[PDB]
Amino acid sequence: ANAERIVRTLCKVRGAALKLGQMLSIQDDAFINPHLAKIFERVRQSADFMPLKQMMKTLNNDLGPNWRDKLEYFEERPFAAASIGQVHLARMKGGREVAMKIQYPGVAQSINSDVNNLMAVLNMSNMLPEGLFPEHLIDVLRRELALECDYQREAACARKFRDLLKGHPFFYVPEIVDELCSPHVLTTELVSGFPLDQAEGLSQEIRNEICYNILVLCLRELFEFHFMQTDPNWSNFFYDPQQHKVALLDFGATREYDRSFTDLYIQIIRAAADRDRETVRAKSIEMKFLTGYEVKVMEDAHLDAILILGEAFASDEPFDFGTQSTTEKIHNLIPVMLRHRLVPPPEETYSLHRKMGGSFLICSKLKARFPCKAMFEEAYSNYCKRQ
Repeated sequence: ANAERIVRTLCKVRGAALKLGQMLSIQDDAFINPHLAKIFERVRQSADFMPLKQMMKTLNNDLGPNWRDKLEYFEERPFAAASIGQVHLARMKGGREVAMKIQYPGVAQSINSDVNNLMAVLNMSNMLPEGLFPEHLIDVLRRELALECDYQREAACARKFRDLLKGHPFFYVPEIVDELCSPHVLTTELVSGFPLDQAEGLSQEIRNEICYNILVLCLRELFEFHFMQTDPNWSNFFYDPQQHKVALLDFGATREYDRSFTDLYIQIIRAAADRDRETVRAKSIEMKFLTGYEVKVMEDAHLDAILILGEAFASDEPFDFGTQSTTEKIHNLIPVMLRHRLVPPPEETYSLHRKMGGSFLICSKLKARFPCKAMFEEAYSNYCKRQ
């Protein structure tokens, strides 16, 4: 199918498209259709082409006439995309550099029809990964897209993560600039660097270190903070090669999980690291990752992927995230819950199912290789003590 035609149609529903991209890990790795990955890159960069006066509508509606009055400089071309918004560089009256993430107008009101239209385009493209059927994507995307609209809550999540990561040697969260925040605008101090989804050209040793730190953060989110971002937006993680630090800009749809969920989940990962397939299966059915009735090949998609996670966490040798077989297994975990079930599971169960795999997949994209047993034993030990 013709790429720029698809790009043009996806741009009309860019919020829905990019959010779905985050949820499905649509990226240039060993598994995704390369034409599809390139199309999604084009949609991201096409924030450049989105109407001027749409931005100023949102700024008008949210902090009225006079906002410009706060600024020495407002860059009219965004420097990044963030699904239902785009991020602009500004300089406040005073010189302070900021990053203003501005929502497209009326996204909350066009969610159902936008998700509808997105699935039409993706269905006709014939580029969707195997096992993903549009009708099974609709509901989960509509719900997650509505959550992304809540920039007041995203600001609150950013504040909490900044507190959690205070003093961290690698990660940092820029300060929220309250005077430039509203329901539809989220402003932080500026960050600089490689977006991580563009970091493939860095040295092996630097990619290894970035990704080791990313997977550790994932484990801490799951088992220490109990506060986690489901589908992160790696294009809004910024590596500064000068400081050797990664800035975290996007906290959309961050979730708290109770002890009951996290208890059972860590038992599943422990079982996988102990190479206990039957216990992974049983506890997966308890969790409702599986209903227990899946056809054998789909059951196996789930079990083979979780056991690959366990393989990494059980090995004192470096794990090679970038192999095509590992990349494929982790992607093929995603369709397991995306089917019509007799009993719809809790929304948060869907999100938890995708979380660890998403982190493995940015490691795959960046062709990282590093040992994982120590991070898991640390995380597990730490969790068990508080038990």
